[PDB]
Amino acid sequence: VWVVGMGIVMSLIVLAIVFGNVLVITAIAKFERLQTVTNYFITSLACADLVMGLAVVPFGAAHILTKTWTFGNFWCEFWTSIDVLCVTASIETLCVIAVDRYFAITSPFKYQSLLTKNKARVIILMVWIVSGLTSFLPIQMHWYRATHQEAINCYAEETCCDFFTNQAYAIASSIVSFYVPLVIMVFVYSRVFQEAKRQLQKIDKSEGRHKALKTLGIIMGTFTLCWLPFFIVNIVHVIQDNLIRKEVYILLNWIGYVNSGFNPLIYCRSPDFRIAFQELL
Ligand SMILES: CN[C@@H]1CCc2c(ccc(O)c2O)[C@H]1O
Repeated sequence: VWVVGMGIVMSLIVLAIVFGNVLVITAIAKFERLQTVTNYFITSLACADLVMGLAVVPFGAAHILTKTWTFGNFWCEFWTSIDVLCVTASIETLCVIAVDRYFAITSPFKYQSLLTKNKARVIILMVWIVSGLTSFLPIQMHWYRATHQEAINCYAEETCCDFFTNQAYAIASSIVSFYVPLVIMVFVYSRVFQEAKRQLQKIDKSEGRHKALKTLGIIMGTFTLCWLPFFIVNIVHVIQDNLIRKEVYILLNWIGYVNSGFNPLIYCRSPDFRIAFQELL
């Protein structure tokens, strides 16, 4: 009396994510005015979110709704690697989108030298290859297996499929994928806010007859609320045993996946993007 209802909501999530991603990608592709050296990162983020929505959510929904995996043992390592790759790529793309804006605000005269047409391609290939180095390599070669008697059968059994990681690969992946982008964002956005406050003070002193707080607050809060608890609990259950159950872990993992849907709404707000979206329909 409850399986039917949840499926509708999860399918709506899938539809919203895919619709937003496709709309952003086609808006960037069709119109020449939107092409900019700082818009390639948006394209990469949209592609990563679309890959997440197309190859991550449906399999998880099928696994959750149905009793058993009902697929081969080979596909589980592919699915987990795809999830890890997509999450890491999204996080690092967000970090780059923060870094280039910090460079633009801090030093405007030399902003042209730092970012060029070829630089975006190089940085995107580098960031994606770093994301893929930690996804396929340590999973496809079975470097993350655990020594516990529990889940040894799960590795052996083709029907069972759930995440069980060693002590290293959990903390190492968390450090690589979450904490460094968070620190970089915090520092650069604090500096940007300081510069904006100084400029506002100067103009208010010049003209003898806020607003950035809302933007910075939403930008930081969406990401933090979406991705903070999952990595904390990921660290803790490996640090100590019997700390959590599995249902809470799965629920936090699923609620972390909704971030990719909100990013197109959060990021594209310029009048040019609105005019383009109007021109689509
Ligand atoms: C079960 N899904 C995976 C499992 C572990 C993991 C995820 C995301 C980023 C990481 O760095 C991870 O180690 C999750 O999306």
